[PDB]
Amino acid sequence: FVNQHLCGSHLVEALYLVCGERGFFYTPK
Amino acid sequence: FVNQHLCGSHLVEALYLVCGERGFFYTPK
Amino acid sequence: FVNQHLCGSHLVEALYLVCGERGFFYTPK
Amino acid sequence: FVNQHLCGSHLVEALYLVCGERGFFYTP
Amino acid sequence: FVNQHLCGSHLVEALYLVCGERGFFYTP
Amino acid sequence: FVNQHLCGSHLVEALYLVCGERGFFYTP
Amino acid sequence: GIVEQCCTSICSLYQLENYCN
Amino acid sequence: GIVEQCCTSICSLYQLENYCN
Amino acid sequence: GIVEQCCTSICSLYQLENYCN
Amino acid sequence: GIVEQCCTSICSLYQLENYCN
Amino acid sequence: GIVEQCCTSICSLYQLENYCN
Amino acid sequence: GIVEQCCTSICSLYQLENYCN
Ligand SMILES: *C(=O)CC[C@H](NC(=O)CCCCCCCCCCCCCCC(=O)O)C(=O)O
Ligand SMILES: *C(=O)CC[C@H](NC(=O)CCCCCCCCCCCCCCC(=O)O)C(=O)O
Ligand SMILES: Oc1cccc(O)c1
Ligand SMILES: Oc1cccc(O)c1
Ligand SMILES: Oc1cccc(O)c1
Ligand SMILES: Oc1cccc(O)c1
Ligand SMILES: Oc1cccc(O)c1
Ligand SMILES: Oc1cccc(O)c1
Ligand code: NA
Ligand code: NA
Ligand SMILES: [Zn+2]
Ligand SMILES: [Zn+2]
Repeated sequence: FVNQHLCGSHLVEALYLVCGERGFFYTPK
Repeated sequence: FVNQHLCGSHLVEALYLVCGERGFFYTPK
Repeated sequence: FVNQHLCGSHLVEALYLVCGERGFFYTPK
Repeated sequence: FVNQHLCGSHLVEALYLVCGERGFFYTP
Repeated sequence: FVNQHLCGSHLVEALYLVCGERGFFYTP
Repeated sequence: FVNQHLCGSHLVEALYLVCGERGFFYTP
Repeated sequence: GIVEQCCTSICSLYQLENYCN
Repeated sequence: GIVEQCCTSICSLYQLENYCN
Repeated sequence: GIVEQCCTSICSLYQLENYCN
Repeated sequence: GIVEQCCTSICSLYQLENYCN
Repeated sequence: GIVEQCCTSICSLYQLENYCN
Repeated sequence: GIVEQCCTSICSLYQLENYCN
């Protein structure tokens, strides 16, 4: 599970930048 | 403001960690 | 000062995200 | 695999710190 | 092998958040 | 103060990169 | 919302739970 | 979900934007 | 330079794309 | 140490707290 | 304190290395 | 390049100076 955990960390930071003031939900999964 | 943009990146990281399998919503308003 | 320094770290993360496999040149000049 | 994409993010952060005065050129 | 190095980066950031003003030693 | 809190996250990551195998103490 | 609540004064990890699903 | 898609192969910014509100 | 520009006012990912190789 | 433990399996918040002062 | 010294002014990697073990 | 050189094995900060301008 560690690899997936680390990938998810990167993913939510990218989604933060893409979505901006719209925000987003992160829902594992 | 840029400060809030920078704050949000750190907030998302913290929510990812705190919320675990539940996930989270990032709603900056 | 320190503000700028830490903001710049986020800025290069955003450049990395948008540029992907293309990469980018970064200068503060 | 996505491994190299994720590694690049770490590379740029380190380059930002190492190459303070003049920046860096990231070419994967 | 880079994955321990990269994982360690994530781990210290998590420790920073969890330990707060208590601090921590990081010791591989 | 949030500015200090956020600065500390970056300090611990820079220490991780600089201190390498030696590790570090983070003491606010 | 989380920016108003947490971008001036530090939100503890316990307070941040308010924004979990 | 997003982890399965985007940890299998790289998601473009367009692909990520599908997960925004 | 770019840090002054983008640390004074927010730069979008669209704006940053023109700095890619 | 913390790397052998927490880079082989995900350490929870509580498990990480084991390593605080 | 590292926070006082390095959030009030930019610390070089050489200055940060002082805080290593 | 940097990915072949530094995403397989750990590059030290000295090694990373190869990619400064
Ligand atoms: C939206 O546009 C913001 C508008 C604003 N509404 C609020 O600020 C209310 C937000 C909902 C949560 C309020 C719950 C109040 C209970 C306070 C609990 C304090 C306990 C301390 C521990 C902790 O911080 O969790 C508006 O326009 O009205
Ligand atoms: C949580 O996502 C549950 C989802 C789960 N499985 C999947 O979504 C599919 C498997 C994910 C592939 C993970 C590969 C990630 C590679 C990460 C690189 C590891 C090293 C990273 C080092 C670094 O930080 O850069 C399901 O049950 O569907
Ligand atoms: O109040 C905050 C703001 C950003 C990150 C965090 O952990 C707490
Ligand atoms: O597919 C992914 C995974 C993580 C970050 C990202 O920008 C894309
Ligand atoms: O304007 C900026 C500054 C820093 C990061 C970013 O995504 C945008
Ligand atoms: O086990 C781990 C490794 C890295 C970050 C984390 O939150 C937990
Ligand atoms: O002065 C600082 C503060 C935070 C990170 C860093 O590399 C330098
Ligand atoms: O070899 C690497 C890869 C990524 C970051 C780093 O500091 C070193
Ligand atoms: Na981010
Ligand atoms: Na509001
Ligand atoms: Zn990573
Ligand atoms: Zn930051």
